[PDB]
Amino acid sequence: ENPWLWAVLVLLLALSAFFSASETAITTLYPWKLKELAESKNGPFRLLAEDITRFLTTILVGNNLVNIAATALVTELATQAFGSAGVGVATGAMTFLILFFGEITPKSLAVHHAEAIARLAAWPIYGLSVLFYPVGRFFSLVSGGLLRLLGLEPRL
Amino acid sequence: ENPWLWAVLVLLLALSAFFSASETAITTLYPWKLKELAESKNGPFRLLAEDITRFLTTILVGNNLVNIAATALVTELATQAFGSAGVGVATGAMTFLILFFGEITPKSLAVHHAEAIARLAAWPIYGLSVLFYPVGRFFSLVSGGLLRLLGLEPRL
Ligand SMILES: [Mg+2]
Ligand SMILES: [Mg+2]
Ligand SMILES: [Zn+2]
Ligand SMILES: [Zn+2]
Repeated sequence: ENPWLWAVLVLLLALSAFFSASETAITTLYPWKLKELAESKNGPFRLLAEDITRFLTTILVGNNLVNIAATALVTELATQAFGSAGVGVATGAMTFLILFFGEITPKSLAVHHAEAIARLAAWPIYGLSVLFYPVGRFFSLVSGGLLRLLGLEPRL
Repeated sequence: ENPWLWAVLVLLLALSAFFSASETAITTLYPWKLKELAESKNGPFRLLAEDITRFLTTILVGNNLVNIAATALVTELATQAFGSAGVGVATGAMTFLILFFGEITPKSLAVHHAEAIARLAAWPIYGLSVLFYPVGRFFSLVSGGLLRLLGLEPRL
């Protein structure tokens, strides 16, 4: 159990909180108060209002990525220490940690500070969007492709 | 690599889809069309409309649980086969699988079939709620407790 590897794990759960908090802060501000902060400057709120799907998508991708990442880390420690019971341990320990620290706490926190979080997250997320939004947008276009071939969605 | 252990993994990703689909189908129906299906009978729609937080909470808990669970499984195979590179492999492989099969496909699917999914999921989720909703509701009350002690939320 190296020291960095706990720090990495904490960085990751922080990132999950960052993503779940920013998701909440963006959507509670949307649309009216987002538009109102957008016509005033400056300046992240204009970027959030104008392309909001770009933002929520990156988040979905960034939130699952670091959630899965962090779980996969912890499982490697759980299984190196405890064998096949580590899967049990890690599922429990992580289900607690993503829920409480990467979801329920940040989301709770965001509704009380939507403007400051949104302002602080929009550029970092906009950066991670250079790569994540095409990935997410690709996934979805194939997803809905796969669906319509399968007749589970109106033909086109 | 046992055969059951792939089946378990698939069951889990199905469950994640079940949860992300039901989450979408419930909230796109809410509130007006949910109320309209609720005053007509019978009968899950009445249960969904009346205590909706009970439902979305179980889902949040059930979706993270099986997401983390399935990732922790796959990591154990990734690391038994590939050593410390398995964490890399599993994060990649799973981030693809939860996103595409446990999220982007089901959510896409649900908006086109909200009434049938909602009707079919409300009792199963209501069952899983006997246990998950107190857990989630506990998490949150401590969460907001922890927040107010820390002065990040209006005192009380
Ligand atoms: Mg999160
Ligand atoms: Mg899911
Ligand atoms: Zn104005
Ligand atoms: Zn009516």
